[PDB]
Amino acid sequence: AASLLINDITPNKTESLKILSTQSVGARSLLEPMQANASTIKLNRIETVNVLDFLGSVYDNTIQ
Amino acid sequence: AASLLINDITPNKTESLKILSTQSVGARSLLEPMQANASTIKLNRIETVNVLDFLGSVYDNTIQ
Amino acid sequence: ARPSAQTQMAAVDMLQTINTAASQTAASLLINDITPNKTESLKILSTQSVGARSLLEPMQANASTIKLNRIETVNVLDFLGSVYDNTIQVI
Amino acid sequence: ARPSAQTQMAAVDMLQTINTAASQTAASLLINDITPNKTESLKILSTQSVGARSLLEPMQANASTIKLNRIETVNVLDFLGSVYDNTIQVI
Amino acid sequence: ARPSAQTQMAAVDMLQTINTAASQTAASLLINDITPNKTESLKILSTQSVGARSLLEPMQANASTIKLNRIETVNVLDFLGSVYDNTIQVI
Amino acid sequence: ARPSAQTQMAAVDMLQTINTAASQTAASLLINDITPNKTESLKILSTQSVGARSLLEPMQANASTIKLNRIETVNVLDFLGSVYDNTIQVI
Amino acid sequence: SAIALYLEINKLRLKIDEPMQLAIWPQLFPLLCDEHQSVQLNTDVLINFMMHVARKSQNTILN
Amino acid sequence: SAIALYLEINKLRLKIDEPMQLAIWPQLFPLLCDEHQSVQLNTDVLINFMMHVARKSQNTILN
Amino acid sequence: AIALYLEINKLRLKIDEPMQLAIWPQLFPLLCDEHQSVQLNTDVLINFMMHVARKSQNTILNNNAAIASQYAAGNA
Amino acid sequence: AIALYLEINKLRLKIDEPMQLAIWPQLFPLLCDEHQSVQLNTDVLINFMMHVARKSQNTILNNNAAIASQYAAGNA
Amino acid sequence: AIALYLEINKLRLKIDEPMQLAIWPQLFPLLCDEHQSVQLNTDVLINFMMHVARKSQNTILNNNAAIASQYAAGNA
Amino acid sequence: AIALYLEINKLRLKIDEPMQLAIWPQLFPLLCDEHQSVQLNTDVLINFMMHVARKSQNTILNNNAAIASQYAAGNA
Amino acid sequence: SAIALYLEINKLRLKIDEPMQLAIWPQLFPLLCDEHQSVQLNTDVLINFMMHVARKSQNTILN
Amino acid sequence: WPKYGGTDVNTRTVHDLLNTINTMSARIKTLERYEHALREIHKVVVILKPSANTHSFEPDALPALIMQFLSDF
Amino acid sequence: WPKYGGTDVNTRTVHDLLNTINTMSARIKTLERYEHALREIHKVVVILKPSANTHSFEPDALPALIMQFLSDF
Amino acid sequence: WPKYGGTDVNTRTVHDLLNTINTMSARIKTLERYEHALREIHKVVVILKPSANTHSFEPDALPALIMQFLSDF
Amino acid sequence: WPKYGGTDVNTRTVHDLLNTINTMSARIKTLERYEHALREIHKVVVILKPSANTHSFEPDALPALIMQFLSDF
Amino acid sequence: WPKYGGTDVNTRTVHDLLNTINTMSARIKTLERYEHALREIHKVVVILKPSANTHSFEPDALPALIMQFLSDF
Amino acid sequence: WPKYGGTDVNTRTVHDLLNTINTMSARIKTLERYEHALREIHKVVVILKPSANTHSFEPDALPALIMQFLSDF
Repeated sequence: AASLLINDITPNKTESLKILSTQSVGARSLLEPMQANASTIKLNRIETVNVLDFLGSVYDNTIQ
Repeated sequence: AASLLINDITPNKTESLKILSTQSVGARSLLEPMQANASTIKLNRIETVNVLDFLGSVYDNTIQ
Repeated sequence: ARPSAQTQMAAVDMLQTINTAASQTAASLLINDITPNKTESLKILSTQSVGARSLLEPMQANASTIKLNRIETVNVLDFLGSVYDNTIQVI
Repeated sequence: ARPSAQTQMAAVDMLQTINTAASQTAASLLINDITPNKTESLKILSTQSVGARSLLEPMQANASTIKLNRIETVNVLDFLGSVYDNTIQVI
Repeated sequence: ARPSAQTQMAAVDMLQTINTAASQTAASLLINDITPNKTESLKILSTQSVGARSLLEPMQANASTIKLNRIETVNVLDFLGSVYDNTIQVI
Repeated sequence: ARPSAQTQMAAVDMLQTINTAASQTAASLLINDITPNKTESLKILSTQSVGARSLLEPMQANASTIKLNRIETVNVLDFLGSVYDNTIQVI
Repeated sequence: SAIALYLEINKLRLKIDEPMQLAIWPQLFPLLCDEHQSVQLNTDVLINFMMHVARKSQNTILN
Repeated sequence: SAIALYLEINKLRLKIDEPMQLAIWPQLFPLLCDEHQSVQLNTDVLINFMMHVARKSQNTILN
Repeated sequence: AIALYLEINKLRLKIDEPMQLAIWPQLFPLLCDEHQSVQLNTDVLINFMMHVARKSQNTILNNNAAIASQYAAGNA
Repeated sequence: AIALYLEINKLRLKIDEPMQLAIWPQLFPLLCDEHQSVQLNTDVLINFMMHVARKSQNTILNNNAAIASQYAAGNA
Repeated sequence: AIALYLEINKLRLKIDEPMQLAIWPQLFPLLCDEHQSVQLNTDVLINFMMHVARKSQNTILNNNAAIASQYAAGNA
Repeated sequence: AIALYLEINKLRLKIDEPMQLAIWPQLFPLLCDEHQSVQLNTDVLINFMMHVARKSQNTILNNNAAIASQYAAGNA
Repeated sequence: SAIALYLEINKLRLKIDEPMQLAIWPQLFPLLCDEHQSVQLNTDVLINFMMHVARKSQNTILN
Repeated sequence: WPKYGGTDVNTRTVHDLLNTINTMSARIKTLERYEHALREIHKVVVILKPSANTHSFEPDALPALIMQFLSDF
Repeated sequence: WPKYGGTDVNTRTVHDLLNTINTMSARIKTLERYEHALREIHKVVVILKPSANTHSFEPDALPALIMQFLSDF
Repeated sequence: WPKYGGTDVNTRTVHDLLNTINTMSARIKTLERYEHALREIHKVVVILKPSANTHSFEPDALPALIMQFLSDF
Repeated sequence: WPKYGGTDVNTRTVHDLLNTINTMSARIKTLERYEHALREIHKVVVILKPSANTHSFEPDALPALIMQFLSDF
Repeated sequence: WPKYGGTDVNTRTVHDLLNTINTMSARIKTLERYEHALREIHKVVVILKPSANTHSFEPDALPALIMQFLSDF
Repeated sequence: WPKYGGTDVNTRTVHDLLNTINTMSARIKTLERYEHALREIHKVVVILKPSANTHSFEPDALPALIMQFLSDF
């Protein structure tokens, strides 16, 4: 399997299921806005850095 | 077998069965809070050091 | 089987000659520009790069600060990239 | 089959030359900075590292103590890591 | 087939040189500390070991006795272990 | 095929040197202790053996007789056993 | 650290979008400009970018 | 000894969580900061971390 | 803004891999449309130019030295 | 806080494996959000810098000596 | 108390296999929780330090002598 | 009492196989619980120490002589 | 002799419990501290320790 | 390979650079020896006619200074 | 990394070696004049008074040759 | 292997370092011998003309001092 | 650990050997001037009075050669 | 094997240490012979000029003392 | 235990041998000055009065050579 494969198959519009399952091992505040069904996400520099690092790592390999 | 395999298969919510069985050979005060069904555990520096060492050793091998 | 001493010293003579030739690069031209602002070197280099011109105009004016926009900044950065790559041919 | 004496002493001459070259590292620059606070070496190194700048500003002020936050401390630690790795190129 | 006399005496010269180098170990630093209390050597070593600091503070005070607890005693014992292993690098 | 005379005399020189080195054993230290009671040698050896301490205390007192119990006698006997085995390292 | 954000953008760029044609890169740029601020982005845009990374990774997985 | 706690954290890190993305590492950090204190953590969090070590060990066992 | 970012990256790879020069965060504002222009200190720009120039000249001379050494080696 | 911890670990591996320098527990407070800043004595920071610098220079010179010795050896 | 015991054992193996130095029973009380601290004579601690130091330096010099002898031997 | 007996046996094997020194029957009383302590003459204990010491030093020097002779022999 | 008790503890340690995680080692420690005393221990604890040695020996026997 | 500028970083590159440095260091030692010899020659010239030769040491004039000393006598 | 005989080689190693080469080259260029002047002085001695060590170049003997040569006239 | 800085720690590394130390120690002994010889030469010069040569020992001037002694007589 | 002929080698061994090499290198650099001055003095003796031990460099004989040489004049 | 510090204790180790001790003991005997010879030379110098040479024996000055004795006559 | 030719070897044996080596090394270092001074005196005799045993180093003959040499002048 693969983290981004899980992301793809997740049927939820927000995909908060996969976001939760992967936040337990990756630093993503994403979980809260997306589970809250927010329309927008306030992203600062630090959180943006974590988003970029997360996306790169899941692009390569973060299988749990 | 393996200590962490026993940890996994233990059906108890607190897993105090395995915690007891392994505390006889590992320094874990954990046993008392978890058997007491406490909601939280007060961990100081020293006990935290023992927790970390215990988790590492059980990760590798502490079969009894 | 190391090269002889004479071979190495011949290489050294070649090196000294070639470095004397290298003294005419754009990077050198900038380095030895004694003017407080790099006016002379940028006048020479303005015939080779747009960024040189963009830097040149205000530095002749002796401005304490220089306002650059996106396009001018891109040109200046490309100018410095060329200075590094040694693609500017000072004539 | 040990190397001859002349080979070893040639290596020694090479070593002395290369160490004379090594005298220009950032670590050396810090070491020979006779100023009570490392102001001169940090001025030179502020062009190469952010942590050098963060240390530099208060040390010029001759502050008895320096307040650092998480970001400044990370930058200073990276500065010292670079000093160890010899990745700073003092020009 | 014993080594020649010259080989053995060359080894002896090496030994004398290397022991002159070894004169700078932490154990040596402690040995040649002429101060009645090992204040100077412990000041030098306090930059390398916590136990050195714990010993240092009271010995500067010229205390006839030193109270140690479990943690301080562990640190002092580790300090002496390092002195034996020669893991402290006196700079 | 006996060893040559020079080989035997070289061995003799080695023997004299090594015995000069051996002059520093604990057994020697006891032997050359001219004090009527072995006070100096036992002071030196008290840093290496408990039995040395147990003997030391009363002998400094210049007691005509020394009372030993089971534990002290065991320690003294072990001290003498170490003196024989040459396991005490006098520093 | 604006420098860190820039370098992480480049790192992700090298694997997701070499030419940086996605709008999210301009949307994120302001964070490199001024201090003590944030950028409010649509959850649609961010989740679409995440699926874009997912598709790029899937293409890599197939290869 | 705060130094000892830090070194043990690194030791466990090398085997459980190289990048230190688990929240438990921030939760434990305060012990390295001030003396004569403790950190009150949820039994849910601690037992979840223990099962996380268990799962990592199980993956190692399989390998 | 993309062109500016990528050109910064190029000059970064050539001059400053860790991006420690002060010029980089001073140029960053141009990535935001609102910041149409940035006022930079002339001395800072001159110092950045000199950093680039001196590094470049040192690299050129060192490449010449490498070529000379390889010529002495023969097998080149 | 994770970045600070890991960077401390990196500089630890480079400079002080047993973490015996006084600076380490003085920097530890920054791992707690509440401790936004730490007041450090200028002399302590200078001494830490000098420790790093002297150790680094000694390592550089010793690497040069090793290279020279291996060159004398020939088979390198 | 376990850490203290084991560290004593380590320094024992390094310095005094039979544990004949006076310091050992003077440090033993710290193994009991009730004995939170022990008053030790400064001279005793200094003498223990000097024992460790002199033994260590002698071992270092003797290892150097062994290396020199083996170098003379050649087949090392 | 067993420990005392066995330690006497050990020192016996090392120093006096036939147990002819006067010290042995003077130490024997300690094997009986009732005889908690024994008053020994200081001179006797000193003489026993000197016997052990002189025998030990002679053995050490003779072992050195044997090693030297074997070195002269070569085939060792 | 406190030294003898310590050395015997280490000897048994090397074969029963390398890391000394059994409570009996702290329970026995006081004997190394003060003279002319004893430690009162539960027969449950002592017989459990004896069976622990028995189990360790049984594992050795199997091996 | 890793690279510095335009040069690949590997064993052979370092070996070649070290050979060049070896020969060049030997050359520098020989030339420093020559400078020392010229300094000694200058001191000889000075003690022969110190009334005029105590101005300043100058390698490029010392041969001419010796020739002049011959010219006077 | 690549290694030289077991010592790690990185880009900074090659960079330092090349800087060493260039600096030494400048030093050597400066120093050549000393060889030229020393050999000129040697030839002065050889030509004006042919004898003994004048039949072999030796920078360590030439100062004493100057002493002899110039003191004789 | 274990490592120090950039150098692998093993038998061969130690052997090479020991070879370098051996040659260098021999060189140091020879040079110390030369220093001792210069000190003896200085004492000879001193006993010949102690009225002026009892100032201070200086290796780099002793050759010139000998040449001067010749110049006087 | 690795071993050298049966003696344990660790990182501190290599570190100490390298420090020894660098310190000895500095000492040797300092000491070379002594060789240069000694050879200059030897050549003074050889040139001004050719005889006997002037036909072979010998640092232990040169002080007595100075004694003879300078006492004769 | 048994070990002392970092050295394995076995037949070969002892043999090597004994070879080193053998050569070194021979060297010590030769050097002690040299010291005895210097003492005899000093006594000769003393009986030649006892009015001044009965101060104290000093190996490092005896060569200079002999050279001085020559200087006087 | 290991054995050397049939004699038991333990850690104390090796320790004693290594202490012997170090002590002898210090003694030898001290004693080298005696060789240097003796050879200087020998060369004084050889140079100032070439004859007979001056053509071969012999520490047991040199004191009598001093007797002859210094009594003749």
